[PDB]
Amino acid sequence: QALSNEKKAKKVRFYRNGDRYFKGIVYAVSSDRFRSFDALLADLTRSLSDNINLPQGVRYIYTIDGSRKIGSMDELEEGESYVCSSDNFFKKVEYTKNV
Amino acid sequence: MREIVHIQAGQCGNQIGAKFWEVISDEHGIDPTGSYHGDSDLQLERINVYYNEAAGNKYVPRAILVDLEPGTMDSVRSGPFGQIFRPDNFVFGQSGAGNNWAKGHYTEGAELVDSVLDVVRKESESCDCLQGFQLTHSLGGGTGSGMGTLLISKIREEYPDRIMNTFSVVPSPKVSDTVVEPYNATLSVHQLVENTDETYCIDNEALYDICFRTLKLTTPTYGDLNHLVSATMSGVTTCLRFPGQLNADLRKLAVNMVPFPRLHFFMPGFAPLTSRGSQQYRALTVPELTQQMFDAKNMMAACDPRHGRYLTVAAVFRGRMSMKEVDEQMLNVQNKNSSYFVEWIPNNVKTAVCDIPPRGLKMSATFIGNSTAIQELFKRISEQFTAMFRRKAFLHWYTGEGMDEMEFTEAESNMNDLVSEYQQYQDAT
Amino acid sequence: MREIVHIQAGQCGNQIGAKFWEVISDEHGIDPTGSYHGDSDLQLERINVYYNEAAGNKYVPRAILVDLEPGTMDSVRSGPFGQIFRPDNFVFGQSGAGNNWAKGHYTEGAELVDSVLDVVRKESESCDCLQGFQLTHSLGGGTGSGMGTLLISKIREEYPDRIMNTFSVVPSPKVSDTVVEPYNATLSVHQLVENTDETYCIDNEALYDICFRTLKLTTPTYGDLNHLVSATMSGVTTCLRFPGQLNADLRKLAVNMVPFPRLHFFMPGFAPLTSRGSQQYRALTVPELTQQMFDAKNMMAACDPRHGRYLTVAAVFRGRMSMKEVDEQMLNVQNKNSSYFVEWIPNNVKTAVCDIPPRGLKMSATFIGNSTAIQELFKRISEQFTAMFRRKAFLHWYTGEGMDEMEFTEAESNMNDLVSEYQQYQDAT
Ligand SMILES: Nc1nc2c(ncn2[C@@H]2O[C@H](COP(=O)(O)OP(=O)(O)O)[C@@H](O)[C@H]2O)c(=O)[nH]1
Ligand SMILES: Nc1nc2c(ncn2[C@@H]2O[C@H](COP(=O)(O)OP(=O)(O)O)[C@@H](O)[C@H]2O)c(=O)[nH]1
Repeated sequence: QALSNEKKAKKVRFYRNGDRYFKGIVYAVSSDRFRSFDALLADLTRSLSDNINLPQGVRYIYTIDGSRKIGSMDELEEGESYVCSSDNFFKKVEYTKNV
Repeated sequence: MREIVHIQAGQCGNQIGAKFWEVISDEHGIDPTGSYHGDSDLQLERINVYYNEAAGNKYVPRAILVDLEPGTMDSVRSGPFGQIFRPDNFVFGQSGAGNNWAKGHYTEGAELVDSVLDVVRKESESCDCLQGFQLTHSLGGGTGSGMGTLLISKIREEYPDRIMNTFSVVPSPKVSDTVVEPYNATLSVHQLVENTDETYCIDNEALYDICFRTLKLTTPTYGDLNHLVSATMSGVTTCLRFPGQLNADLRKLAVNMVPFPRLHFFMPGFAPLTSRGSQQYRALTVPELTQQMFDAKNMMAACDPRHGRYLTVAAVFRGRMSMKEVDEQMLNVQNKNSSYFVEWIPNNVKTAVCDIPPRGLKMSATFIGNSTAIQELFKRISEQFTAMFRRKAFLHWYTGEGMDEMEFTEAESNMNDLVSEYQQYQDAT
Repeated sequence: MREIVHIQAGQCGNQIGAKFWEVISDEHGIDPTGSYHGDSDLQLERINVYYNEAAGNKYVPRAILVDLEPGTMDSVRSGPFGQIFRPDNFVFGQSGAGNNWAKGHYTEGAELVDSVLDVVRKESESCDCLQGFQLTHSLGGGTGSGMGTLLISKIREEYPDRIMNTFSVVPSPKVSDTVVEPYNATLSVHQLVENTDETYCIDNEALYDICFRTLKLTTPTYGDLNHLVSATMSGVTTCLRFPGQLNADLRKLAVNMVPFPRLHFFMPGFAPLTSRGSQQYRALTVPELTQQMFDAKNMMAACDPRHGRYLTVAAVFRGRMSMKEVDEQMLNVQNKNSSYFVEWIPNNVKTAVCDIPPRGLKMSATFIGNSTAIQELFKRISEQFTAMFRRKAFLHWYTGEGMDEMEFTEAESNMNDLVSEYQQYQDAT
């Protein structure tokens, strides 16, 4: 065959922690652009923090709910947002309101 | 008032604009410093439409230059009339387009489109009465197809009343300057038919013939090709910047030339175009300038107008001339070529007459002719799309950027809706 | 009359002041000797506010310089405009702060605070009508947090009517120039909310961005960072030293900007700030200076004002300009950003217009904007305090200087009272 496995990008949103006035940039997350989950933290580093957020960088990715720590890239699903934090403590504000 | 904000995009649209602002500065008399060295006070009266007066009798262009890599912006600031632009307006990223619509529109455009709109909104507030925007890009590359059409959708959501015209460069049919140009063209025409008002389709192949055949040039560089596009772009707004006997502007052409909210792809045309030695064996009269605007060898979109019918014709003249001599010729080419015009639109010629000629000549013209002859241009894009999509080749570069196969279906189906419309109004009754 | 006594403290507040007195001497025309070489007689008319006339047409600054070790005072007297200070005012100890609030406030401050107040009381009697004091320190180090807040309490017990304003440097959130800076900040904000009148919070991180982004500097030393703070400090009292059309002073800003006896932490802002080459692509008008004072990229406290609402706004302009052109812009930014202002205070903009510009420019400004956006600044101090206090770490250096754990409780509880107040007046009705 030649019509291959259709190397597909998930369209997931990334709310950064605490920032209520932020929308979350949809990343073309695939298994082709990141061989490991630890490489996904590297792309989240520059394109989330600009002047006022995250001195520790990017360590812990939570769910939008959030009650679970995201492991590898297999624990992600198509079309759901995720709260990107950098500490064990979680901030419970309304992220998904008025996308 | 009636100020215009100029937006450039891609490698192509920057180098068109980098010659375009040289042409505008030749009319209004602006040195490469930015000061004024003119002779007539008519140059400074309507100067605000493309300029903002800085402190100390210096004028800056109202331009916004956009790219995804600094390989082109460094060429602009280094060339002549490169010091004239403001250093704040050079908005550019680092990743580069990669000659990809999906990188230009979704991923790398999103990291830059917020930085551009702050420059857009800053220039929109400084103008008193905003006339409308204009854009110069190309449908072949990555940035001019992706980053440009992203900027059109963000502007139209914030300005649902201003006019929005694009001097898009449609790729030529015979040679192909890009392997994936049927994908970049098809995925951008879907954006242009829903968010613009009028669009001036320009093909590269038609510009090579005019320098070769008509102007008799030996070594046509792009500085001689872009000088014909820039002379056309000045000729559209030349009645907005100067007094004239019968005046039109970007609004009146958007009402006259566009009878339906989709059918708004034009073809330009310029006259006179002499040679370097044959410019003495020719008398510059209005019937001479008329019989050069209408033949097939002086279009700029690669399509012979004889295959279809015209719908509307704009003929913006420049220089002092008789109005009777204009109105006789615009009737004369409408009677004898009566089959080549559409029937249910009578008196389908819009005329505008300025007063001040271009620098060097005595009288000039500018042909803006809508036609059904651009159904051939969207046959070849729609055919070469389906020839490359039925095998699903060159597709994994677009799927990995967050896109599905359904997006290719609705973009292609939107184009065959458009060719069915130009086919319908060719055989009306 | 209306004389001001200037007090400096810490390594930071001395080097801010050592550039500040260079700026004031550039306006009034004072050589490094101390004589006068001006051109206009307006410089000598209000000279008494920051000077005492010595015998022989020489002027000395009314300054009090305080440190705990002579490692910084030797740098002041050796630099340019270091001979201008009087040798009696250099009050300094020998033990050194050790970068410790408990050493700076209780133990080693007590051996020096009596020597400072004799210099304070000597300068207070020599003035005719005392306007008020001002202080420059920092909340991060040892001396500026401990010795400074001890001097504020001793002054307020002896002068319960004069105005007392501090240009405190609040530590930046991302980088940390001191390990124990959540302790030095929290134990000093408890002193500042009860014994001052207004306080200009300045962050280091915001000053690095302005030199990098806005001024386009390559190697910003502190002489280029402190020159922006000193230009702000001159701009607050610039109507008190010069005639103007509409005049304000340190008293009128303390009435207008402060609607409640606690909510008095401000954020400064200066305009215009050009580049070294981009200063010609810009027209210096009042609507140009207006649209630079309000955006987020030209604050000095590291907090975006869009997260909260403003309460009061002071806009001290300099140079000759139209009052109508000022009053139109201060209405214009209040209508379109109607959500960004608090509702139950109508016409929340205080305007002051001087006449004499700074040395070199034509017109300038000074933004003093109170906001609820500094609730973010006291989130990060209160969080980093409790992150370091619940383990009781770095604590034995403070217990051995005569302090209990209860003092940390009331200082932290005073701060969460303050964040509850700015939260309450963000959602009033
Ligand atoms: N007419 C004209 N077309 C140009 C010029 N330079 C590039 N192009 C066109 O631009 C296209 C190539 O894309 P490019 O300019 O790199 O744009 P981008 O890839 O979207 O940034 C082709 O269709 C070229 O014919 C020029 O000077 N004149
Ligand atoms: N803006 C600014 N801050 C300074 C300067 N010098 C030191 N600082 C700040 O001062 C603090 C360090 O404390 P220090 O100056 O030694 O004061 P002390 O320890 O209380 O005597 C840090 O927050 C530095 O950022 C300067 O020239 N400019």
